[PDB]
Amino acid sequence: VDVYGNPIRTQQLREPQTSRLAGLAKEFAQHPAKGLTPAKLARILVEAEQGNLQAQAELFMDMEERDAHLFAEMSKRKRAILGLDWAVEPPRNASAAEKADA
Amino acid sequence: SYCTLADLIEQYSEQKIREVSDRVNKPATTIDTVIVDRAIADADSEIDLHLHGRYQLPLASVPTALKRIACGLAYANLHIVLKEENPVYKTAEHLRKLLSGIANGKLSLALDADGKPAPVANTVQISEGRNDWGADW
Repeated sequence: VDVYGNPIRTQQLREPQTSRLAGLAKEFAQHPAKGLTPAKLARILVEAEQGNLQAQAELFMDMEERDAHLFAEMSKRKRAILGLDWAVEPPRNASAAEKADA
Repeated sequence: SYCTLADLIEQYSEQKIREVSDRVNKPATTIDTVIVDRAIADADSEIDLHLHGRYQLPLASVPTALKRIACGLAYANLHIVLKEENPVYKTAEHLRKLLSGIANGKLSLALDADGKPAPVANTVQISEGRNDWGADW
């Protein structure tokens, strides 16, 4: 089972979960950043806190697209991580089987 | 036609119009419609001169104050010889003063019957206006 302990059934791995929700794939972003005012942004944040993440996510996408400075800073921060070398290491004082699995 | 023969009669009695409109028969017997029509036309022309800069000249309706002014001016015009001290001359000068006040934006043109007159589009004019970057882009 997963690390969270939820029972895992291999039958559902054959199809993506979102495959049965074809309506999502056809959605187009509504661009809430156009004509934005402080009251509207505060409303967006408040409604996002209550579980309406759609408007907040669209606003964040627009914000990252429309600002060159924030764009460059975020790109620098992410490319800093992208350039790091990585490796897989077994558990502490691991055995031969764990070493082979790693 | 801000006024008619009936208006002139109803304002100045019929006997006076009969006196001042008939130039051929002494004593006067009949009102000559041509002279009254021309006097009304001249009064309308003067009012148009005074009002062209603030309203459309071919008015579809006549304000009542305009009717009074036109009748007074027509009666004044009907006199072949008019003195400075003649009371009708004083009334005509008073009406001309009202017309000048209306022209100079000191007095307004009132209702015709129930709706306002048609102010001309003088003050309306302004440049096209360039305000890009403020169209919610």
